[PDB]
Amino acid sequence: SHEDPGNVSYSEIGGLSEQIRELREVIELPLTNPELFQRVGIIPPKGCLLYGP
Amino acid sequence: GYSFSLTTFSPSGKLVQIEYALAAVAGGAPSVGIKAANGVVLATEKKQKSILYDERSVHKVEPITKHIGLVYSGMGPDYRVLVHRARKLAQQYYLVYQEPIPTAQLVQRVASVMQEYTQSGGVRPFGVSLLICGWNEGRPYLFQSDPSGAYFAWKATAMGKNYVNGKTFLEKRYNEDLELEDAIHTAILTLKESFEGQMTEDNIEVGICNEAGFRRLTPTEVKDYLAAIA
Amino acid sequence: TGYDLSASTFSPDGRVFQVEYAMKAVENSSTAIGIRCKDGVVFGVEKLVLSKLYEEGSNKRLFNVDRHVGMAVAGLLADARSLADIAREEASNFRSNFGYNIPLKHLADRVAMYVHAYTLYSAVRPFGCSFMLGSYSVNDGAQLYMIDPSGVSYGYWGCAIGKARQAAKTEIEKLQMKEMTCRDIVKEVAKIIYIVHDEVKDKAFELELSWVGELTNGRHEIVPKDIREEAEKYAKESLK
Amino acid sequence: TNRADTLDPALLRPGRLDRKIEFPLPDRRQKRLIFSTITSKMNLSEEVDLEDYVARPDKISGADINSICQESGMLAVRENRYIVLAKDFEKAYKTVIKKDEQEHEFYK
Amino acid sequence: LLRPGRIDRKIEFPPPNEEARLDILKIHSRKMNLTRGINLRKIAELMPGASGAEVKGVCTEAGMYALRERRVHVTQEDFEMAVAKVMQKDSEKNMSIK
Amino acid sequence: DTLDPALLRPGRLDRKIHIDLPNEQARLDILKIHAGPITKHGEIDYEAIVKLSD
Amino acid sequence: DSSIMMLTSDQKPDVMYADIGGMDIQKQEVREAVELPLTHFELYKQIGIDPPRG
Amino acid sequence: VQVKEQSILELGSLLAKTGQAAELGGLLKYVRPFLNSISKAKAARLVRSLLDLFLDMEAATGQEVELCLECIEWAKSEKRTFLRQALEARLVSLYFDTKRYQEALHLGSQLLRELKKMDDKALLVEVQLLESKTYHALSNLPKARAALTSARTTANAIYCPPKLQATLDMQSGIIHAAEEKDWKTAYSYFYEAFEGYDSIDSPKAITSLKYMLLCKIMLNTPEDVQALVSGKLALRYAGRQTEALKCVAQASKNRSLADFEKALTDYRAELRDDPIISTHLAKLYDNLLEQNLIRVIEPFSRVQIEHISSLIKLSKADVERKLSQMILDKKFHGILDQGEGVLIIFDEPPVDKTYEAALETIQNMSKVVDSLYNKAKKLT
Amino acid sequence: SAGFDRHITIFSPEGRLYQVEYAFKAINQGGLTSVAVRGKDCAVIVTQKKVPDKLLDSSTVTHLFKITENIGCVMTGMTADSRSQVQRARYEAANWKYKYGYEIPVDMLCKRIADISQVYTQNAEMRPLGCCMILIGIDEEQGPQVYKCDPAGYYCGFKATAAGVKQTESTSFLEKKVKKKFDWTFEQTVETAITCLSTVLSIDFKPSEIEVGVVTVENPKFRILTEAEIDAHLVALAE
Repeated sequence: SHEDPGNVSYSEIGGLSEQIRELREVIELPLTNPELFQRVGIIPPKGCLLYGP
Repeated sequence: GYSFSLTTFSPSGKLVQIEYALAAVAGGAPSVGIKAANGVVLATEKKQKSILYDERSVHKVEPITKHIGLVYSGMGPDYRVLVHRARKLAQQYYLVYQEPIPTAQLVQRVASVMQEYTQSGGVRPFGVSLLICGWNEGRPYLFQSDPSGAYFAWKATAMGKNYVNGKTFLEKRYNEDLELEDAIHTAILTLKESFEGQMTEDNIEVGICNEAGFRRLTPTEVKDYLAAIA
Repeated sequence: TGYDLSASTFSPDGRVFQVEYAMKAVENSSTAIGIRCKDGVVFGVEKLVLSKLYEEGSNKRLFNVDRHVGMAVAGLLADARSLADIAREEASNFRSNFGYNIPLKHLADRVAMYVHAYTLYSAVRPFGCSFMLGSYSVNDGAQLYMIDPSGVSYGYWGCAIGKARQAAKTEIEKLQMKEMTCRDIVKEVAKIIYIVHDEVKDKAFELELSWVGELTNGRHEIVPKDIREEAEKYAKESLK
Repeated sequence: TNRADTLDPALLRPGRLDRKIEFPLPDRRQKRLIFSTITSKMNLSEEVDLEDYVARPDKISGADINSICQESGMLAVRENRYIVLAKDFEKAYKTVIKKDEQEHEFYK
Repeated sequence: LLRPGRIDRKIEFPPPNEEARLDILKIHSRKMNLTRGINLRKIAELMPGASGAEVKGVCTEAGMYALRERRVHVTQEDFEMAVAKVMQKDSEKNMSIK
Repeated sequence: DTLDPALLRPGRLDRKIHIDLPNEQARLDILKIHAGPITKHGEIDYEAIVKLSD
Repeated sequence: DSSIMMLTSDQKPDVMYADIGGMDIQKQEVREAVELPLTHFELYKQIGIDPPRG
Repeated sequence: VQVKEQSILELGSLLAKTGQAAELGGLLKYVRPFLNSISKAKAARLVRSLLDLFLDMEAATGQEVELCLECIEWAKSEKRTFLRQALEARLVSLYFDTKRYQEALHLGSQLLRELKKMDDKALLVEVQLLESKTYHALSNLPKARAALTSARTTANAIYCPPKLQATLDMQSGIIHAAEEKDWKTAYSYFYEAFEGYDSIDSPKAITSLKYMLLCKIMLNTPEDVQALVSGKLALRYAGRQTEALKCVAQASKNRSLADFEKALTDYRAELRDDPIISTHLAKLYDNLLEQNLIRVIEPFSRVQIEHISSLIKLSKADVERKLSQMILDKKFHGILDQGEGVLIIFDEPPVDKTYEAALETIQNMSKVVDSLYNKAKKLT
Repeated sequence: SAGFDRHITIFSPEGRLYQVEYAFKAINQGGLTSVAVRGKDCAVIVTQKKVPDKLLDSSTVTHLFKITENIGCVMTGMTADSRSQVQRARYEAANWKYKYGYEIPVDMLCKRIADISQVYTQNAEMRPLGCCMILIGIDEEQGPQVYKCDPAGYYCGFKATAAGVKQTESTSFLEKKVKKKFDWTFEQTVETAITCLSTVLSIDFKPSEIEVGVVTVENPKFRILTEAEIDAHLVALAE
């Protein structure tokens, strides 16, 4: 918990701008503004799986 | 991992690469055929996958001669090969005897062809079961064959999905003595029993066999008849 | 993988590993390039002496199939010799049955079908070769073709077959190919072969240059490379 | 459980557990009924048919429907509209199906 | 293992025949709550040969067929449905061959 | 590929999010991100390096 | 404790009975298994059915 | 022959549009050798086209069941199975058309003899759903539940070749409405029925609005009742029953019970089509409970003259025999005092101290009696 | 399932065989998109190219293959199977012209190609030609035709037609598009083909990438379009 060190934000990574935006849309928005996901009336997604080479 | 392939028997049972071919036949499209007193009626169940497909291109009910109808329940590309074989063979009979070939003789020779293909061991057998019928010498006939090379003779039978349910209905509803039209009615009934409900002039395709000869009916008379036939 | 044995079976993702393994077999073979000009086609092969046991003029990968058509093979050598014989046989049949020179597209299609038929069946392997086809005609101009181990045969302006397949066409495409005659393209191919792999992994190489076009009046032959000696007096100036 | 392999036959006995009940995969009409149930909560632009995706076999599990609906709904959240079009289901089919598919119409 | 000085009496096990299926039916059905008025030999001739514990399932699910119609008495039509319930063991022809 | 289908279903893990290898513009982007604080001169054909990058 | 004990109040998953879409076999079968011995166990006992323990 | 097959339909259509009862009935009795002549396949079409479109002309009770009896006579004369079952279904529908007490069920006991053995599973519920109607008509609630469950386990084998899903959904709403427990799902069933009632079923969509908006008033959201009579397709399918829905919707929107009574009795002939008027008098009632609660607390603020029967609204010549009826019949410990004001409700429920001891003494006297045997026996 | 490791062409349990339905994505190793359109007395093919190279030519890359003077076709999948199937179709059309005295109808050729693929499928020990062929043609008394040939040997033929990699989406768009009963006055057809590929791919690109194959009942000769008229149609649909 405490042992997160410092880092540079998501401008440091790149070339994979689909997943960046998509993870933001699936995580940050149903925790900052849940009413966008309640006005529709659809349960937010819970778990996200990153995979690849 | 055995049988594998076509050259050996099982330790006790039967031929697995015939049983699986029958399984693929039973996983085929539904169809029904009824032998009446005066004619024999064949009918199929032909749903296009999309609304793009055309219904004047591929034809399930297929004549072999001017008095012999023949349908299947299985795989079309093999169906065409064995039909073309039956065409050429019936023409060879008409070369030799100058007389239209009887349906029992067709079943003999087509069954010999299919049994030759089940002979060991390099090709697979057909995924095709047939329904052969015709009005030869007054009495009409109805002959169902199978990929194993055998054959039968039915009063009424079915092949495809839920053929057991169609067979229980044909056991229940059908009987010995009907007309051509009544056979058409109960054939469309047993086809609509197991098909999807959206059934038009195009989803079915019906050929009959009068004593006047084979007849492959049109969507005009189909929609004349099947427009809420019961 | 596994699933890689026979050439008739497919994979659970749908490709043939025998074709792929036959493709990357030619990757280990020597570098062979080709490029045409506005009135001719030039071949050039980086060829290597083993250590001291060769003779400089043996087993030349620059074949010559027809009067105006010859190969610039790379890969397994004897398989290339056999395929060259099939090409000679086909050109002979066309000359016999039609009375004039074979057009290069038709020849390439027949050879591509031969390659493809040797990819089809299971008793034989796919070929381990990749080669060039150049030609010239006064009514057709210059045509330069290219045949993979699978049988996909189509045309280029320039090519490379060998290790430095990418690393040659990196700078082949900065050549102003249309406005130049092939006599300039001779020392062009010389500098292209000479830049890649001077001394790095191996010890010594040797240059051959095949040559067809308008200057030879439809003939296809090796240059008199010793005449005008285009490589080394430019190679010693291409190291800086 | 899900796995009926790592169970002692001394457990599946008369008196202990008499019935053997599975939950098999649905078929074409059960998926239509499941769609009719689940899609009643979203706002559903009513000239978008979903039966034409039940025409795509087979191989839908029951847990996948609501995740497809979530993909469609959160894509409509990205659309900033409460309205469920067909392209939402296009992206949902293309995302939550999840190899394989072509499908078929050969040999029936 | 089947050396004759090691194993002596290899005793076959038959499939239950018509009267044998009848007796199996009478045992596995005698202790239930039947309808006043019943036949058993018809049911015994419905089966072309079951196992031992299939007839028990026939009887108990015929009792289930009685209770789904809110009854405790078991008519013949409960058996007419239970025979068809167990019938899904074997069906499936266009397999005569043999 | 070696996960349990007990874990592979949605509900627990809703959307499979796949990352793959960079394309040409993507290789350009990562290369110029790393090539920022590196002491060099104005000579760098990034297209050459990304071209040999495969 | 039964780990709290029996959930005691209102910690249901809060799922309606018609919310399960199109399961005649499953809902009817398990209804016979569990939900019918909740009520008609005194119809079970007089026949001699022995409805299952689990 | 076949040219006369369409001519039977032509002249029978004339007899149904402009012709009269005995003429088309004579035509049904006239074409009886004609069916013997023509091919028996389209015979069922002829039977349907004459019988159904004659019984859907006019209520003439000397001919409906009489021609049904004629169909029984000929169906048991020629003796075919596939044709007589439609006659069976039409006859039990005609028996339901006067809500017949037993003979409809006696006919359904013959319908169960035929259909459950055969294959046509939709033709089963084609009368079983009618039995689910008639067990509401006699209010046999669990057997109608069983019939609906049979319909639900029936209809998952059949695609939709007639319209049958919407009728099932509507009467599913009926059985969910006899419960009076769940209303939102029942409203969903009526709405799905209504989706199946678009422009092809007007005699059912004329009361589908009635059922769904009676349910939404039963759901007690008159805002959405107003917004859905403001719905576009309800305005497509409007009439006078929508005036009933709007007036009772406003009456429950503002709880003016006089508005409720007045607008309710204005449309009594259309109020008959909801035999659940217990909903209406229970909105009256289940509002009047808290009305008497807010008019039972003001009794200690300033009560007026006749503390028991002049406090309420007092509408239209003694609005009581309801309040006093709910002290008589029902209770809230609301004992009457004509001279207090508050009509005092006070009580002491826990007095179990004497209760459980009395229950002990009841059994202790029995234990003394059962010891008296030992007592009188061990001496002599 | 498998289980049997599906090596040769045999029947697997329940009930299928896996070689041909692995060959169904041998088309999908092509990386290409093909669209056929039949609305009225013309018929339109469109298919892109994938040319990254400046050293590679442009004329020899065409997958529109003229079979006969009144029959053209287009290919996807791997190129060698495609070209072999094309030479077989050419040879058998020539055999028809030799034997029967007249120009072959487009259907019979599809039947013969399907029979060849079935014979390569029926007997084992030969790789079963993983390429899909789409045909077009004009027939007298029938107007235009479009047919599709499988590697599976299942020929079929119909109005709006597409095969390749991305054609579940293309068939979805043509289900949503050929449902309205509009006429198809040949620029309607060009516009629908270009825009349906331009919605599947969503690139909206130069006239140098797609090849357009057309045949029309005013000149039954098969015809390949030129860069200028492709640009003319492209800016004509540009609104």
